Amino acid sequence: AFADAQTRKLTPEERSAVENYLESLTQVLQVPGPTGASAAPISLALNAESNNVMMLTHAITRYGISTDDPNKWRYYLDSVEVHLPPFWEQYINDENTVELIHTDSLPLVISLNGHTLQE
Repeated sequence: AFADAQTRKLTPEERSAVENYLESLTQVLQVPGPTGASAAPISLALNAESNNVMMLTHAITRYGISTDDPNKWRYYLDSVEVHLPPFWEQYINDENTVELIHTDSLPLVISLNGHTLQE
């Protein structure tokens, strides 16, 4: 999926807001919504790649777990797991322009077709 994905350097401003979003994200937790076992949050750790943004047109999958209501959930880019902010769930169509940086876990989608994490 990331064989031909574009690439670009992330600005300090975009890196600050994002890191601010991911960091504040873990802090914002509500409605447990237990479903048996294995249902913990999903926060990615910023790595050296956190600077190199990856751009690709791909359909984002939505795998909910934190709750059974349109909220903080796990997304998937192709056969990989990704972090798509809850505000793009509606901005995500069949094929979308997804710009994400690969963290220590999964790639954080900093931007989307006609939208951004810190607009």
